[PDB]
Parts: sequence; C-alpha cells; structure tokens
Amino acid sequence: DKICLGHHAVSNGTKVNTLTERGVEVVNATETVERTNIPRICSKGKRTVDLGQCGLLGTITGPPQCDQFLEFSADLIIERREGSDVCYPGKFVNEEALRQILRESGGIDKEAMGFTYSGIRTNGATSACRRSGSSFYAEMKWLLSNTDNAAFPQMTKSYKNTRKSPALIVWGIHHSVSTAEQTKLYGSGNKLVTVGSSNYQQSFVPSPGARPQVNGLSGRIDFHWLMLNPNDTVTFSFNGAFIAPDRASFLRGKSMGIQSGVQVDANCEGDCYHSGGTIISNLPFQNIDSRAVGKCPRYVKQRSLLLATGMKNVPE
Amino acid sequence: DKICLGHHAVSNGTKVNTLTERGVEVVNATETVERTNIPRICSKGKRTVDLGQCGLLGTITGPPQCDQFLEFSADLIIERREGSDVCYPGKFVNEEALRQILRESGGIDKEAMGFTYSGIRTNGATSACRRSGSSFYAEMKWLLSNTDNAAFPQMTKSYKNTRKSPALIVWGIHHSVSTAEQTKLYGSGNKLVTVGSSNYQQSFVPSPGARPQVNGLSGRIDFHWLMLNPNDTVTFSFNGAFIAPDRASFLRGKSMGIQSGVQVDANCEGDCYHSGGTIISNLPFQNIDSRAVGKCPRYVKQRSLLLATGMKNVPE
Amino acid sequence: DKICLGHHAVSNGTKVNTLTERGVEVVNATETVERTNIPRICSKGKRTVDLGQCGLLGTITGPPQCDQFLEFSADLIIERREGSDVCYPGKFVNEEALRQILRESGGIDKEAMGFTYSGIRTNGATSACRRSGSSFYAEMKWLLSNTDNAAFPQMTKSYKNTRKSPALIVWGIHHSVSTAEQTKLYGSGNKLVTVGSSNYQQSFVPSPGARPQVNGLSGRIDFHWLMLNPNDTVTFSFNGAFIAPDRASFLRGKSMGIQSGVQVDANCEGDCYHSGGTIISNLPFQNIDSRAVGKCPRYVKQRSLLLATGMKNVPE
Amino acid sequence: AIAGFIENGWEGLIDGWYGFRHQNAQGEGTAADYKSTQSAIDQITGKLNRLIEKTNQQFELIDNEFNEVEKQIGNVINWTRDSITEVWSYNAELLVAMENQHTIDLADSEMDKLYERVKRQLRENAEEDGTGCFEIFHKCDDDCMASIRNNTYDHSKYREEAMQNRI
Amino acid sequence: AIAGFIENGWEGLIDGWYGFRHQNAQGEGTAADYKSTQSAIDQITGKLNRLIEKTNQQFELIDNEFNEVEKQIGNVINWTRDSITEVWSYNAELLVAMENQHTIDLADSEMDKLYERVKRQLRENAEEDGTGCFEIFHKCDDDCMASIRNNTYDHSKYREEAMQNRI
Amino acid sequence: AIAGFIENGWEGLIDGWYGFRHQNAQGEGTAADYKSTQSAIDQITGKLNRLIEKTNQQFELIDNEFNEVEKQIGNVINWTRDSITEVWSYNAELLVAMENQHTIDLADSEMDKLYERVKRQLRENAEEDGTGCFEIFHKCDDDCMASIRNNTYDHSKYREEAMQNRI
Ligand SMILES: *[C@@H]1O[C@H](CO[C@@H]2O[C@@H](C)[C@@H](O)[C@@H](O)[C@@H]2O)[C@@H](O[C@@H]2O[C@H](CO)[C@@H](O[C@@H]3O[C@H](CO)[C@@H](O)[C@H](O)[C@@H]3O)[C@H](O)[C@H]2NC(C)=O)[C@H](O)[C@H]1NC(C)=O
Ligand SMILES: *[C@@H]1O[C@H](CO)[C@@H](O[C@@H]2O[C@H](CO)[C@@H](O[C@@H]3O[C@H](CO)[C@@H](O)[C@H](O)[C@@H]3O)[C@H](O)[C@H]2NC(C)=O)[C@H](O)[C@H]1NC(C)=O
Ligand SMILES: *[C@@H]1O[C@H](CO)[C@@H](O[C@@H]2O[C@H](CO)[C@@H](O[C@@H]3O[C@H](CO)[C@@H](O)[C@H](O)[C@@H]3O)[C@H](O)[C@H]2NC(C)=O)[C@H](O)[C@H]1NC(C)=O
Ligand SMILES: *[C@@H]1O[C@H](CO)[C@@H](O[C@@H]2O[C@H](CO)[C@@H](O)[C@H](O)[C@H]2NC(C)=O)[C@H](O)[C@H]1NC(C)=O
Ligand SMILES: *[C@@H]1O[C@H](CO)[C@@H](O)[C@H](O)[C@H]1NC(C)=O
Ligand SMILES: *[C@@H]1O[C@H](CO)[C@@H](O)[C@H](O)[C@H]1NC(C)=O
Ligand SMILES: *[C@@H]1O[C@H](CO)[C@@H](O)[C@H](O)[C@H]1NC(C)=O
Ligand SMILES: [Ca+2]
Ligand SMILES: [Ca+2]
Ligand SMILES: [Ca+2]
Repeated sequence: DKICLGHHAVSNGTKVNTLTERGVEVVNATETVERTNIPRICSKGKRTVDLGQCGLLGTITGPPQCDQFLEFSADLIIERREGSDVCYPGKFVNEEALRQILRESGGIDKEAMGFTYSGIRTNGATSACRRSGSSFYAEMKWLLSNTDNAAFPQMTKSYKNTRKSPALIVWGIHHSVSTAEQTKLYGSGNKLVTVGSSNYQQSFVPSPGARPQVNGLSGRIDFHWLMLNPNDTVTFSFNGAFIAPDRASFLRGKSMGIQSGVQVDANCEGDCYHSGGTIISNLPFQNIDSRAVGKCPRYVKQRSLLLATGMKNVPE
Repeated sequence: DKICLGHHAVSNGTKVNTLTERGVEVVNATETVERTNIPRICSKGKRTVDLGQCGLLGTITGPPQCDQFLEFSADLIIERREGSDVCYPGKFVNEEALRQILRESGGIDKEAMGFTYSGIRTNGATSACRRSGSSFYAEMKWLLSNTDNAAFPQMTKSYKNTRKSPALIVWGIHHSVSTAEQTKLYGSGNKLVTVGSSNYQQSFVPSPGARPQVNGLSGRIDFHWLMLNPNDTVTFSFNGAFIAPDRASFLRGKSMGIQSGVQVDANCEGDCYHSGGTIISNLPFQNIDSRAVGKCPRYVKQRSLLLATGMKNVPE
Repeated sequence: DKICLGHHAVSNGTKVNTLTERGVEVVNATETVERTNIPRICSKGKRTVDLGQCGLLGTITGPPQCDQFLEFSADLIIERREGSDVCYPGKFVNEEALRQILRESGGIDKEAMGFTYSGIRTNGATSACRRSGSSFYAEMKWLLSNTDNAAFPQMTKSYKNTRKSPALIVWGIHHSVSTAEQTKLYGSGNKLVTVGSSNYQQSFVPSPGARPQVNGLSGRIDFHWLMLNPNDTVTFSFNGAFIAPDRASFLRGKSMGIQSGVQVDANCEGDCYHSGGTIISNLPFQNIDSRAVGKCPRYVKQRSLLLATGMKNVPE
Repeated sequence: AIAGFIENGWEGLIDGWYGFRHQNAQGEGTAADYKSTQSAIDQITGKLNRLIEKTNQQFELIDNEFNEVEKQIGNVINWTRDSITEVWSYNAELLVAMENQHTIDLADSEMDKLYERVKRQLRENAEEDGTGCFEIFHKCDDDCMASIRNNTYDHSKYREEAMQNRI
Repeated sequence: AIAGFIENGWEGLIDGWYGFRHQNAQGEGTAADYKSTQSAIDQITGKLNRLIEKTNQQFELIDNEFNEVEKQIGNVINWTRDSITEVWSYNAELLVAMENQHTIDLADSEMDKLYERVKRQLRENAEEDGTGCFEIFHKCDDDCMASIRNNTYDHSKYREEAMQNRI
Repeated sequence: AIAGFIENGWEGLIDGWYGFRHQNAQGEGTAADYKSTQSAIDQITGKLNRLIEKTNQQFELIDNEFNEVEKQIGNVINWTRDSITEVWSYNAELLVAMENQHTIDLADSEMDKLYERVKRQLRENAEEDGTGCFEIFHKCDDDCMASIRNNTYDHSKYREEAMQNRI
C-alpha cells in the first residue's frame, strides 16, 4: 500500500522570467504593467473646468474667448489645443511658470485695483478683440493720449495688496508697428514704463517696428506678471505704451491642470491623466504615457512584466 | 532517553515586514531610517562664519551689517533669515547663481581696483546706510556730478585681473525716483553705462520713476556682476547713474554653505545639515528633511523601516 | 564499499561579496563594471565629421575655418577644443541649446532667404575674417549706411518657411567700440533691431563702448537664433547694427554629437563615447566617465563589482 | 502507476495546491491538503498586497505638449525624465524576476515541508520510493489513510507488523 | 514534556541562538551550540556592515528657503527631487523586506543544518520523533549527551544495543 | 581516506561541477555527473543573459566640457547627475551582492538534490556516514557503482544481503 504527496499542475501554463531563466512556466501569473487606457477624462468627484478656446493665461487678461472664466473655480483644469491666451497679438513673458502657477491654483478671484485716469483716453480698442464690435482685453485698459499725437502725461499708479494671499498682477507693453503709430497713440518722444514693488523692479521700453500680420495686425502687446506679497505695494510709472491692469487675481486653493484632446466623463473617477485619457489601475507600473500626471503607476519602457501568482508548472 | 534541537525565543518580539508578510515577529530588529535631529549646527573641526544680519551677497558690496565679513574665510558658511544684502534698496541681478558661487567659495579676498576720479563728486551717501551718520556701501562709490544739476563728464575706467584666478566684479546702476532727482545727481540728458570685457558686453540705462518706499526711499540700486578671467580687463564707460566698485573679490578655496535658524555648537561634529540642525547618523536613510545637505543618509518618505537582526520569534 | 557525492574546487579561488559576507571565495567570477577604454573614436559604420578648427555653431554663420562644412552631412559629429564659432569677436546667445540642436541634426542644408537691398552698402568686411584679404562670414551680410555717417534707412525684410521642416534662422547685432564708430557705420541716433514671427518677438539694441581688443579688435558681433515653423514667416525690422542672414538652415535627419580630444578610427565600431575615447562593452556598468554618451553602460562610482559565475570554493 | 511530486504535478488535483494520493485494497484516491495550500496562497496574497500598491505622490506637468518649452530647459527635463525611466524600468524588471524566483522556491519548499511531515508521522512503518511516495509496510485502509492525512496516524499501532514486513 | 524547534522556540535558551535540550535519568538540561550561533550572528553582522554605510557624496543647496528661486527652475528642481525621493523610498522598503525574508530563512537554515548534523552522528541508534528531537535507543548519560553536543559521539559503541532495542 | 561535499570540495574533479567518488575492491575512482553540472551551468548562463544586457536608451550631452554652461543650470544638472549616480551605484552593489548569494545557494541546492537522489536509489542498502558518502552494505563492483551513477541501480537485487549486513 502507498501514499504519495503531490502538487497541482495545469495544461495551460503561463511563462514568466526569474533570476536564472527566461520563460519558466507557472500555474498562474498577473500583469504588473498597465496598458489599458480609458480615452476620457474621468472627472467624477471633481469640479472640472474645460477651457475650450480659452487659453489658460487668457483667464487673467480676458480676451473674448475667456469671458466665462474670468473668475473660474476648479479642482481639475483642462487645457485644449485650440486654446488662445490672446486677441491682440503678442504673448506672455515667462509664460510657462505662470501656466504652472495657474494649473494648481484652484482658479482665481479677481479684485478691482482702483486706478482712475485723467488727461488721457482709456478706450483703446481693436477689431482683433471682437465683442459688440471692436473691443479689448476685459481686464486691461489700453491707455492713449487724449488726442492723436498729443503728449501723454507722466503718470504713476499704485496698488496695495490688502489680502492675506499673494496677488497676481499683470500688465502689458505695446510695441507699435512703427515710430509713426507710436507717436499717433502716445505722443512723440522716448517711452518708458517702470514697475516696482518692495521685491521687484524692472523697466520696459517699447520697440516699434514691423512684424508679420497676425489677425491682420503687425503690432504686439507683450504681457508681464509678478506676485505681489500681502501688505506690499506695486507702483507703475509710465508715459505711454502701457496696457494697464483693471484688476488683480488671487488664487483660490488647490487644483491639478492637464492638457488633453479627449472628452470629459463625470461618471468615472480617476487620478492619473494624460492627454489621451485616464489611467485607472492599481498596478505599480504603466507603459501608456511617460508624461502622465496626478497619482500614477510609474512609467516603464516594457510593455509587459508578469508576476507569478502560482508555483512552477510541471505537467505530465 | 532523548535529545532535542531548538532555538531561542523571547516574549518581547518585534514586528517587521518581509516579502510575503506584514508584521512577522522577530527576536530582534534595528531602525534603518533616522528621525533623531540635533537642533544645533555641529561645527566642530570647521572654521565657521555665522553671517547674522549680513546677507551673503552683502559681503561683496559691504552694507554696514556686513562690515566684519568683507574678507571672510570659512569652511562652513551659515546664512540667517534676518540677513540682508542691502542698505540702499535694490537687489542683485542673477542673484541665486552668485549665492551658489559664494557658498562654496571658502570666503573672499578683496583687491583694490585702483580707480581714481576728477571733475566729479565721489561722496554720495544715504541715511539708509548708517555708520557715523549717512554713509554708503563700503566697497562701492556713489559717483555724482560736481554740483547739483551740473553735467557729468563722460568717463572710462578699466581694471585688469593680474591674478591666476577669476575676479568677481560687481557694479551698480542707480534708478532715481524721478527724472528731476536723476538730473540733480548726474545732470540732465540721457544716461548710459556700458561694461565690457573680452567675453562680455552690456549696456544699462537707468530708469527713473516712483517705486514704493523701502527704508523711506523710493530709489533703487541694482547690482550686476561678472567673472573676470585671469589676464582679462573689464572696462566701464559711463556718464552717471553708476555705482562704481572700489575692489574686486577673489574666492579663497572650498566651503559648504547652509541656511539655518538654530545655534552653532562648536563642541559637536557633523556633516549633514538642514535648517533645523544636524543629522548625526550612520543609518542609510532619514525622514527629517528632504533638503538636508552635506554628506547625508538618503531622504525617504517613510518614518520607519525595521531591519531584522534576529530569527523569527516563535514563543510558546 | 562506499560512494561519495562531491563538487569541484580550485586552488585559485576569487573573492566576491554577498548579502552576508565580504570576500567569500567562489570557483569563478566576472567583472560587472567596465574600466577598459579604447582611446579612439570608433566610427565604423557611421558618416563621421571631424570639425577640427570649425566650431559647430560656425557651420551656420560661416567663418573661414568652417567653409568646408556649410552644408555638412553626418551620423556622428565631433567637436574639438581648437574649434571656434567666430572670426570677428563675439559669440552666440543661447549657445548651448543651439549646440544641442545641431549635434542631433544629421547636418544642415542651406537655403537662400532671398533678401535684397537698396540705399545701403552690403560689403562690410574685416581683417579678422581672412580669405583673399579681408572678408566676412560666408552666410551673413554686414549692412552699412551708403556712406560714412549717412542715415541708414528704416528697413523691413521677411522670409517665409515654405518647407515641411523648421528652419533655423540666425542673425547678428554689431556692438561698435564707440558711439562715434556706430555713427560712422550706421548714421547717428538710436539703433534698434526687431525680430518677429508668429511665436517669437524680441528687440535688440546695440551697446557701443570700449572694451578689450580681441584679435586687435574691440568691436563684437553677437549671434541670435530662432526655429521658424513650416508655413510661418520671420520679419526683421532694423535701422543699422544688423548682420543679416543670406541663408536659412534645415536639419537633415539624425545624428549624435560628441566632444573629443582623441583620433577617429573608422575600423572599430562603437556606440558609447566620451572625450577620451569609446567604451566598447556589454557590461551593465562603467566607471570610466560619468558624462559618456550614446548607448552606454550606466556610470557607477565603484571601480569593481564581481559577479559570481560558480559555486563557493571549498578547498582542502 | 501512482507517483508523487518528484516526477511531476497532478493535473487532476483541482481542489488545492498540494495533496495526497493513495493506493490500497479499496482503490486509489486523491485529497487536497488545506493547510499547506492556504499557507502558500497567503504568502502570494502577501506579495500581491505589497506589489499592487499605488504611489500617493502627486506629480504635475513641467512640460508643455501644445507650446514647446524653451530648448535648454526642455532638454534638461527630457534628460532627467529619461534617466528616471531607465531607473524604474530596471527596478520593475528586477522586482519581477526576483519575486518570481522567490515565489517558485517558496512553493517547492511548502511541498517539501508537507512531505517531511508525513515521513516523520510514518517513522519506521514506511520507506521512500524516490518519486515522492511512501511504500507503507502494513495494510492501510481508507480510515488509516485519512489518519495520515489529518495528522493522527499513530505509528506505534502498526510498528510490529510493519518492521517485520520490512524484513 | 520536552520538544524541539518544529513546535516552537525556547524562551529559556538565553546563552545562544541554537541549542540542545536532553532528557535522561539524570534529568533535563539545555546547552547552547556556540558554532551555529556564531555562524548566524556573523551573517547578520555582515548584513549590518553593508547596510549601515554612509554615502561619501556631498550635495549642496540648489534651492533657497529664505528667498524663493524663480518659479520655472523651482518646479523643475522640485519635480526632480520628488522623483528621486520616490526612487529611494521604494529602494528602502524593498531593501528591508528582501533582507528580512533572507534573514529569517537563513536562521531556519542554520537550525536545519544543526539538526541534520546530529541526525547523521546518531546514525542507526536514534529515530526522529517529529518535534525536532531524537529518541535515543540506548542509555545516554550526561557524558554521552555531551559527546553528541561536541561531535565525538561514536555510534559504533552503542549500535548493537540500540538496533536490538529498535526491535 | 575518501570523503564527500560536507567536508570540502574536490580539486581533482575537473570534468564537472558535481560528481561521484567511490571505493571498492577494484580501487577508487571519480566521475562527473553531467546532468546536475549542466543544470547549474544553465542557471548561471540564465543570470548572465539577464545581467550582461545593454541599455537601448540613447543619451545626449546636456553639458559642455570646453565652454562651461551658465552656473545656475550647471548646478542643477550636476545635482541631478550625482543623484542618478548614487542610485546606480547603490543598485549595482545590491544587484551583485544579491545575485552572488543566490548563485551560491543555488549551487549548494543542486548538490543536495543529487545527494538526496542517490540516497533514495540506495533505499535500505546503505547508510550515510555524515561526510556526504554512503556506506554500502554489500559488495558493489565497478558495474554496480556505474549503475548508481546512471540511475539504474535496483535496490531489490541487493536488499536481502544488505539488510542482513546492517545487523
Ligand atoms: C582559475 O583557473 C583556470 C586555469 O588557468 C590557466 O591555467 C594556466 C595556463 C595558468 O598559468 C593560467 O594563466 C591560465 O589562465 C581558468 O581558466 C583558463 O582561462 C584561460 C584565460 O582566460 C584560458 O585561456 C584561453 O586560451 C585560448 C588560446 O590560448 C584563448 O583563445 C582564449 O581567449 C583563452 O584566454 C584557458 O583555456 C583556461 N584554462 C583551461 C585549462 O581551460 C579560470 O577561469 C580561473 N579563474 C577565473 C576567475 O578566471
Ligand atoms: C490567478 O491569478 C490571480 C492572482 O493575482 C487571481 O485573481 C485575483 O484574485 C484576487 C482575490 O481572489 C482579486 O482581489 C480582488 O481585488 C478587488 C480590487 O479592489 C477587491 O475589491 C476584491 O475584494 C478582491 O479581493 C484580484 O483582483 C485578482 N487579480 C486580478 C489581476 O484580477 C486569479 O483568480 C487566479 N486564478 C486562480 C484559478 O486562482
Ligand atoms: C569563468 O566565467 C567567465 C565569465 O563568465 C567565463 O567566460 C565566459 O564564457 C561565456 C560562455 O562560454 C562567454 O560567452 C561567449 O561570448 C560570445 C557572446 O555570447 C559568443 O561569441 C560565444 O559563442 C560565447 O557565448 C563569455 O564571453 C565569457 N566571458 C568572458 C568575460 O570571458 C569562463 O569561461 C569561466 N571559466 C571557467 C573555467 O568556467
Ligand atoms: C539587537 O540588535 C541591535 C542592533 O544591531 C544590537 O545593537 C548593536 O550592537 C552592535 C555590535 O554588536 C553595536 O556596534 C551597535 O552599537 C548596536 N546598534 C544599535 C543600533 O544600537 C543589540 O545588541 C541587539 N540586542 C541583543 C540583546 O542582541
Ligand atoms: C523632449 O521630449 C519630447 C518627447 O516627450 C519631444 O517631443 C521633445 O521634442 C523633446 N525635446 C527636445 C528639445 O528634443
Ligand atoms: C518647491 O518645494 C517647496 C517644498 O519643498 C515649496 O515650498 C516651494 O513652493 C516649491 N516651489 C513651487 C514653485 O511650487
Ligand atoms: C559640474 O560638474 C563638473 C564635473 O563634471 C565641474 O567641472 C563643474 O565645475 C561643475 N559645475 C559647477 C557649476 O560647479
Ligand atoms: Ca472677485
Ligand atoms: Ca586682500
Ligand atoms: Ca542647399
């Protein structure tokens, strides 16, 4: 009589790798590298803003595409390829740092800066910024000499941050197509804009000249920004070519920002995003997108690594 | 009769983690992640300079807080939060790079640059830089027109680095509160400062205008620097708004620089520092401060990871 | 009678480290950290360009040392310490990014930009750029006023990239020795160069002034660049001090670039390079140079780590 | 006809990982061992709990897919990202190769423990045949076989008969 | 009343990691085995020597706690730092789980080596009881027990008596 | 004079990693075991295939050995490079220590397997001497020794004679 000890085996074994062998068969195994993508932005449980044609930096200056987002609030901010920060052509200086500040901001709450003016026009407008006809950035004012060619008075305007959070302050410098145009708008002579806080000082001289027409226009407005500390003051001194802020921005809280080309889906939950969707997974690794962001499995180069969940498979 | 083989066990076992189990009890274990901080800067064996109210960049220009450190020598440099680089308001351009050059410098040896002047005043002074009354940066000269509103002669000054090491050269540009003040100091008309070596040329135009009062003053002096190679010459050309160097700086050797809020202790030795003290440990990991510097255990997120130093504990 | 089971041993054992012991002897072992260098650049199977006295950035502008490489083609590009980008003194701005773009380029194909001029001279030349006497950068034109001191007309020139690849556009700014010389060349008054595409705008002001002689000359020409997208236009607006491009560059394909002080050897093949030669190895680690590039073993600090390829060595 | 783990595994053992297969006058039968089976599964579950973890660390964009960052900083970021990727790809490959080796050795070790236990229960009443079975030198009916499986076989009861049969 | 390592460990064994516990006419006693104990301690000490290392690499500040660096470079620095932290946290957790698994297996393996050695000294004179003990089939007084412990027990001397008693 | 693996290895075994050494009336002799030898070599070769890998990832220069980059970016690059170097140096030391421990334990475990196989072939006809040898309790000439080596020894043929000699 006899008794034998044994272990199970299957005919359908699965190959894995060990320290000493490639492709040893085990009874069972499981994937460690995530390849399955959901082609949507799984936004359940999160206040989500889909910026559409509004570029993220445009929420601060307010071209017409951004009119609905001037004071937006969100946990999750989505930028889109069609998004433009601008109506009158130009760009933000140090733009990516500011995008990175705004992506995590929770959104922005705007506050009037209280500037008023005398001896000048305030109504500069352009057909590039269309609302009910020619208009401009909602949050800014294109300051002009009182009449064509007239002299633009030397001016100083100051704003203090009364709040307990740093204020985001933005202004513009207008680079006319020619010295002729710059004279028409602001009066002849050398133009200078200075901007100072207790921790920041910089000077700006417009530089007129021709550049390629963008939206039929060859001028440019470049935007500059700073963070103004609680209790600190910012002072602007200028005699023209200045695009003045009407309001400051305060950051609301916390958010995450992504860039994406797929639709939002408020019915699925997720925390790991890339431009093509959402990686929903508990696996420790992923091979979908090395730039994925949020709380993500780690990106690896290999498409598959099988972890044995059973013994060596030894069939007869 | 009989004989048994056995192993020890204890009633006070310690839990550790393995590849297959959380919280298996072992006879003995030891910590691998350092948590114990010494709330002092253990400076034994090192020439240590505690900068106090002197900001590190101030050692080069010489506001009154820095008078004792104009030629300092050290192995370990400590910056403090109360440290200011400045007396008359302003700041250094490209400042952090320069701090990083000075933290590892071993200190600085100053050399007279040999400039002398005629047709101008050399005695600009301010109540912001207090010594025996109004004064100025020890290493610089505030050059003025000979009398109020008089014309400032066009000038050129050159210095050659005779040594075998690069010279740190610093100068300033003065931005007056108004074009009225700039005229009082340096005479009316356009001001220009040009600075050239064999590898560097740049132009500076002062930009007068109102800035918020810092120390009761609305002007700013901003500081610029360059590294002048052995045998090369730096040439300054200017007709006002120029804060001239009196001396160049040469780096002495090697040091480490930290930022801290706790006291120095010359009786304890150590090599790993952070703002809250010294991490004295041979453990391979630490959970105290991810920005610790010197020769340090590696920063991990976990507070504790126990390494078994005995066998499985199997009591009866 | 008896039978024994045993295993081999040798008298020449090799010491290795394990988790529990330093220097346990094994029957056989192999090195895991590469220390053997080949003091040549092993270029077999690769179109290799050894730039010699030509600096990589010179291939774009064309000083005389680079005349043979104006439209070079390669898989492997080697820069040398004697390489200079320049003939007239100066340098490229943002130089290292451009080097990085060129090292991987496959080389460059040049295309005429089609600019023509009236009302000015186009023949600026210098003894620093020697061909058959005084000459200039092959790919650029030193634009001057029609006659000494005459006014330099305000000018605009535009180029559109018709190709399917980004165009590398380069231009220069001339910083004269003095405002007198700047007047002789370009007429008196403020000089300004503006450069704009749909994604770029920047302004340049020359800064004349005295500085040390380099090659007997105190003037400088500094070079700037941008990447012009397919179908986009660049526009230059300027009234002097402008060194104009004659041609644009398009990148050919793919390459790798290195910096080296040893000879090329077209008879040995290799893919990991550093300045002192070629690391030919299948080991996973190397201790030769932490800045080696190509497809390399990973740099480690240890000189040696022996992997056991045999059992414990237990001699009698 | 019947053989143990040294030859191969049993495709017919579907109730467990480890088991007993016997042959006596009443025929052949197979039964899973619940304890060794569970001990192996628990160690695999323990591995999975450790390896199926999520990082809690949040990362943000430092790069821009629509509007390319400045080339110098972009190249530093890409170099850093590719170096980090090399590290994680290496760690992942190693983790799995090292864990699969351990999983396989651990499963075999649980088989040896069961076998060694049964050997010690049987004492002088059986011999090893070299395939993972014991030739039992007394009559061992279905109750007896069950007593070996559930660890209550008393060798003393059969020793006299068995030792005599072994000579 | 007396049992070995298969049941549990001995709280009363305070002179060593491994030992012998005997029972004969003169009573019960326990003694540590110095060699196996020292072999295990030396392997743990070997681990500690390797793991209680210091880096010799010096790192410097690239950041500023009093006056914040520019935001773009600051976010690159912090992304890089947090990636490096993830790497080290993961290596630390793995290092300890792997080393503790090995420490535990190594200690059990030293116990098995000692047991196997005694089994082979005893040859045909003893049988395993299944708790980690040997039933010795001859009178084995204190001097005989000591000869087992110090590896001089000569099985031939007792074999005639023992083999007869085993039947 | 003759002994097995428990005492030490054999310098004279040059045809293999493991082997058999015998003593009978016709003298002493030693032969390699091809199967166990090859099983070990194949496991080492499997390691080497995994560890002698090339990265396929291409890296480029981000730094400049002839003309130093700007200091702030240089310091970030150097910090990042040194941190990466710390990670690789640590991984390389651990990889080799861990693999060497496994290589050693695996080679011993192949020895034990062979020994255990021979034990089981011999059944009741031999006893362990404690040095890694079997005292065989019947005459075993060169052809018998060969049948042990090639796994065709039939213990039934000699059992009667051997069991009697063991008493
Ligand atoms: C421990 O020992 C052996 C034997 O060492 C050898 O024996 C004597 C000749 C000595 O004086 C030694 O110098 C000599 O190495 C090692 O194996 C041996 O390796 C050598 C060197 O790699 C082999 O030489 C080969 O020779 C041919 C043609 O001459 C070449 O084409 C090959 O490239 C190769 O180098 C040699 O054949 C081999 N010896 C035998 C008998 O097989 C062993 O590796 C060593 N320990 C370690 C860690 O390497
Ligand atoms: C072969 O391999 C795997 C082992 O990885 C087996 O599937 C796994 O089974 C476990 C538990 O039995 C699953 O856990 C579950 O996880 C969810 C997730 O939130 C939890 O809520 C549940 O309560 C549950 O515990 C695990 O997910 C699953 N793994 C995978 C990748 O699907 C499989 O059944 C094995 N086959 C056999 C025949 O044993
Ligand atoms: C001691 O260990 C060393 C190092 O592992 C042994 O040398 C190695 O032998 C292997 C297998 O034979 C070599 O592989 C060969 O190389 C290439 C690529 O695979 C191929 O051309 C060959 O056909 C073969 O596969 C390996 O190169 C070689 N390594 C080194 C560094 O020499 C050596 O044989 C060992 N000595 C003894 C006595 O066992
Ligand atoms: C339990 O383990 C610890 C930690 O390894 C032992 O303490 C160490 O002993 C070594 C040398 O034996 C000393 O060099 C270290 O100073 C000790 N390390 C620490 C962190 O304290 C300790 O003795 C052990 N306890 C017992 C009873 O064995
Ligand atoms: C950085 O990597 C991305 C791939 O993620 C690539 O598209 C981009 O062009 C790289 N940047 C440079 C400057 O090569
Ligand atoms: C970088 O990290 C620290 C915490 O280490 C944080 O205080 C600082 O704000 C971070 N920088 C940015 C721009 O988020
Ligand atoms: C960066 O490292 C290199 C060595 O690789 C050194 O020569 C250089 O000075 C270091 N850079 C700085 C800015 O300290
Ligand atoms: Ca509001
Ligand atoms: Ca001095
Ligand atoms: Ca061409």
